[PDB]
Amino acid sequence: RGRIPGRQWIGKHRRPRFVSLRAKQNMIRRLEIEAENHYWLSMPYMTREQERGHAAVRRREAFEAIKAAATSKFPPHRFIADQLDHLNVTKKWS
Amino acid sequence: SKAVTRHRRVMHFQRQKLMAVTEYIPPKPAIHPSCLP
Amino acid sequence: QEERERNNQNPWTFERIATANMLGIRKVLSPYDLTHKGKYWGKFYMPKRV
Amino acid sequence: KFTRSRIPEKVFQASPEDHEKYGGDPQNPHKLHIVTRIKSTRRRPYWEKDIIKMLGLEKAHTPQVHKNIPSVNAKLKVVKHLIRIKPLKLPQGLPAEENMSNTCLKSTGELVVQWHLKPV
Amino acid sequence: TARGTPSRFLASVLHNGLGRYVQQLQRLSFSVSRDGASSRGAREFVEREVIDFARRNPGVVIYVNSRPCCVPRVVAEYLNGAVREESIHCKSVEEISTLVQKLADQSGLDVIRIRKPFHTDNPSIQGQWHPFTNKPTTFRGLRPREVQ
Amino acid sequence: SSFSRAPQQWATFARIWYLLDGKMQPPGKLAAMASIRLQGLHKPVYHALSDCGDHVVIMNTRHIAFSGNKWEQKVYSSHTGYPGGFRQVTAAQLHLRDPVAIVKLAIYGMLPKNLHRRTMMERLHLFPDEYIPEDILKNLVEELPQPRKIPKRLDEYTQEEIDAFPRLWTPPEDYRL
Amino acid sequence: VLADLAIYEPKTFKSLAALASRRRHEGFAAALGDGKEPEGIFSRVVQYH
Amino acid sequence: RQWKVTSEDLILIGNELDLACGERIRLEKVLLVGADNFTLLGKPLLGKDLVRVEATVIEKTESWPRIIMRFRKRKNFKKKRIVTTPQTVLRINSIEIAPCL
Amino acid sequence: AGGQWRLQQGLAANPSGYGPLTELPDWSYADGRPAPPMKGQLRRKAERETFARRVVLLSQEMDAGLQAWQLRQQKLQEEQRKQENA
Amino acid sequence: MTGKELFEMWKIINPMGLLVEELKKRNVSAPESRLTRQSGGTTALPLYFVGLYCDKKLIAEGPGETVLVAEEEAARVALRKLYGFTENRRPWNY
RNA sequence: CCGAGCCUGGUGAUAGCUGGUUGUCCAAGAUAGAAUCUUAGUUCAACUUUAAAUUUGCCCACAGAACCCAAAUCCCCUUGUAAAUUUAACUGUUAGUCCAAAGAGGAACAGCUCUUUGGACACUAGGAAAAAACCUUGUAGAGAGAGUAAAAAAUUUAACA
Ligand SMILES: [Mg+2]
Ligand SMILES: [Mg+2]
Ligand SMILES: [Mg+2]
Ligand SMILES: [Mg+2]
Ligand SMILES: [Mg+2]
Ligand SMILES: [Mg+2]
Ligand SMILES: [Mg+2]
Ligand SMILES: [Mg+2]
Ligand SMILES: [Mg+2]
Ligand SMILES: [Mg+2]
Ligand SMILES: [Mg+2]
Ligand SMILES: [Zn+2]
Repeated sequence: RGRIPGRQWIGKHRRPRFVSLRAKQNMIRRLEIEAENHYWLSMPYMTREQERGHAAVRRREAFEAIKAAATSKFPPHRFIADQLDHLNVTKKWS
Repeated sequence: SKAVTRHRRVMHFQRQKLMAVTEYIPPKPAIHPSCLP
Repeated sequence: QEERERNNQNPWTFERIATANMLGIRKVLSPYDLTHKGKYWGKFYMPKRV
Repeated sequence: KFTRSRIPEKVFQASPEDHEKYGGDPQNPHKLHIVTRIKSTRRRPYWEKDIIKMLGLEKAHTPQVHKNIPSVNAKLKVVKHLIRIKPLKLPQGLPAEENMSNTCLKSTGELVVQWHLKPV
Repeated sequence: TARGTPSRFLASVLHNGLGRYVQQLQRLSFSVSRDGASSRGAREFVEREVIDFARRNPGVVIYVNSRPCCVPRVVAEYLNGAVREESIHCKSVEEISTLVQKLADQSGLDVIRIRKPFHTDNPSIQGQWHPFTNKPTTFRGLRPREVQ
Repeated sequence: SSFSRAPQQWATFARIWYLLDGKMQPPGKLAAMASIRLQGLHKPVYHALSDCGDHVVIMNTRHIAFSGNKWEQKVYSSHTGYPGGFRQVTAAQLHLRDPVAIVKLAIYGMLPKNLHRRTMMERLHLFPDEYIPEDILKNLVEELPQPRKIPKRLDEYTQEEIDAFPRLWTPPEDYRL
Repeated sequence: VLADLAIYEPKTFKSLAALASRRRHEGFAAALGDGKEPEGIFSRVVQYH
Repeated sequence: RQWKVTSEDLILIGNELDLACGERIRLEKVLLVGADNFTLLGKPLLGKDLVRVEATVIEKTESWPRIIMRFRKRKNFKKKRIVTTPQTVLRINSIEIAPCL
Repeated sequence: AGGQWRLQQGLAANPSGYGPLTELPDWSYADGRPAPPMKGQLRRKAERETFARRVVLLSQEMDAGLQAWQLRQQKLQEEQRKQENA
Repeated sequence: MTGKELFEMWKIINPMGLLVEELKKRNVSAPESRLTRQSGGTTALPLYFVGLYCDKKLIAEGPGETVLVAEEEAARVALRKLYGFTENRRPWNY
């Protein structure tokens, strides 16, 4: 006795969830810190025209750095030392 | 299901929390307006 | 009804939080809510809702 | 259906009571936002999560600095609900080259240029 | 696995820390081969490092047999009589050095689960809790509902 | 400390005989305190493996009182095991037939549902009246207080309290009472 | 360590509980009057820099 | 992580200290110190000059092999690995207090 | 616990965040010698240094952009002066 | 020696008698034993606390299964604190 | 053991169908559709993968995008960021479930069916009772350290001159 049809949380009839002062407090907290965010997002410092073309140089140079990092691609160098170090497996005392 | 239904369509839990937060809190004085005034 | 929605002590209102999308509730909600703030749910009507 | 949520500009118009409450002077406004991610970028749309990732807030509870300009304001207005904001406050002026190492943040948005690590 | 493997309480041998500390690694015994590519690291180790190791640690004694071995071994005998064997087969000189050093630093007793990371012979001061610590007494020591 | 090992261990893990008078108290609160004191949670040396429980005694279980209409609304239900053996009895008839059953069932529900529940319930002791056998009113320690304080009746309110309490209104003389 | 002291050093734990209770009473006095009063003696805090 | 210690007692640390065996060490951070009849609480920690906690290092030892397996059913997801973290064993030699207070 | 109180007082919500309980050295030689820094404190100092450097860079870029705007506007004024002079 | 307590290393008999002799030598009254607290006197696990009081002055108190074990253990405690071998004593310096 | 015998051989018949598919460790990775005697499949596309060449790629700011009879979208220099396009080579997925929203069908029935925008699942973890799809939360270890996230339903009801 006391069951509900089908799955518990979906369909035309489901288990009725209810709210608690716990969750209400939590979400009022979220939205009041969101209102503080609204306030601090207001009152900007500069305008579009003031902030238009100041960081273009930095963006450009960073992008050329990325370009150089991508272009600088080769196999690594090969060395006679790395080749002949393998002979040292048959080392033995006289 | 559909939006418009004969029955009251059970809503999302966040929506129900929102509706539980938003109500008409009537402005009441600290003193009842009959006994004192 | 209008003096109630003017005198409500609750600082938070459906219309405010929905127009602002303060918690991503635009997911759960409809576009119609933005006019049918709280009073309506499908066809029904909650006059006590504000 | 669910799409981008355009916000009216009237929301971003601080009132006098909001000014005297939050302590933010509109004249001589702050320059830098300390931003911190609170909620999970999961269960959120792809544009929200990629905005978070481009701002550099993939890591939670790690304050990250941005400017106060409209081009950034747009992004963190799209992702308000995932973050908390504060302005940057410093009494000791910008950190000089000698005090690059002895810097420290505070929960109050303050950034102290010198950190003696010893009480009064 | 903990329930499969045995356990022990944390403890030091013969109370080594209080008085003069002693390097509790008594003896080492290397078994290396003249030939064998596996023993090349061990051979270079006994060539160059082991001298410095002995100069640094006099309390320990080292033996080297230098006989044919397909796998070079290192044995460590401790004060308790604990034997600790390791195979240095195909091992680098730096890794051999780290192994020998961690053996010198290790104590002569098994590595198994430790129930608790501490050990206090005198754990209690002010007297440990008993039921009658934090409750008062009665006039003439009278039980509840007692006339005389 | 300066106590020997075995005696100190004994004194630490010893059992204690608590006593309670259930004269007009709620079986719920009584059972909560009894359950914690039977687990041994009140002992800072508690661990489920170490049976640090304590013996507890209740008296005047007959003269207990619910909060609300529990006496008739509450139902204790049990199935004998046979068809039609589903029996339901109000707290009223259940108390009239056995005044201890209410408190013991409340404590049995309060306790954890492990195999130590039965042992702790055995260590528990209950008495309908203020009468106790010699041994188990002798080997006691102390009586912990009650959960609720009972209010006074007009039979108990002394005269000076009534005089201190001010009269609130003046009746008209022309009225019957 | 709180539990360890509750077991093996009950007197120190009683001292700590007494301190906590005194701080509660100071906080209650503050709830009555927030400012306009001398701050509590133990409620006072140490600031580092 | 916190501990409560006395003299002639051992302590285990689940990391390396870079201190050879047998060396001594002065521990600074103390949240309190207590005797039979009194204690000294910090705000948060005590003064340097008041206390002096000295310990000796006795052993560096590799932990027993701790196994880490991840398995998921009906997905052919199985992966094991073994970890051995170092430990440093210390013994608290002496605890003393200064008259300054 | 007490995170809100610590924040109201200005301290970290989690005491492990910053302060003398974590930033100070955990051990030193009995001879009185200073111990080597721990990796945690080292990386914290490094990231704080990068943080301050970034703050300085951002502020300098903002100031330079504002000054460039002001210069462009006063040049606009000067060139209108030139226009009506011609 | 630091690990083992003293009565583990030094066996004795009639500790109460040795205590009485010591106190007589120290010129104080012969103390009397009195159970301070008790629990489960009737059940199989009796517990008693016996304190030794001289001239209405307590030197030591000890727990015990029975009154005899409690009083002998209390005499042991008194001997410990008299001879200065309490577990809470100054450890051996170096 | 005859809708047409048994044996051998072709024959390792063929099977878009079912089952099965052997040591360890790491990383990236579920994704629009068209055609098909085609819908239990395959080919192309899309997504995904590897190595290389190059530079623009993503969010986007004013302006800009129809007469007929809404939420948003396209384009987009800035800005914050670091990805993107192309070249060489295959594979696999191409039988999809729930929630919210705009709708169509049906009974304004379905855990129903069909398109679109988004999220989750098909990957670990905490809660809601156990629970796929709901709410918090992601990048991986040891701790006998700590601060937090979502997280527990409230209701009692009718006198009358
Ligand atoms: Mg079901
Ligand atoms: Mg629908
Ligand atoms: Mg046939
Ligand atoms: Mg991977
Ligand atoms: Mg066609
Ligand atoms: Mg097919
Ligand atoms: Mg563009
Ligand atoms: Mg369906
Ligand atoms: Mg379906
Ligand atoms: Mg599949
Ligand atoms: Mg992590
Ligand atoms: Zn009134």
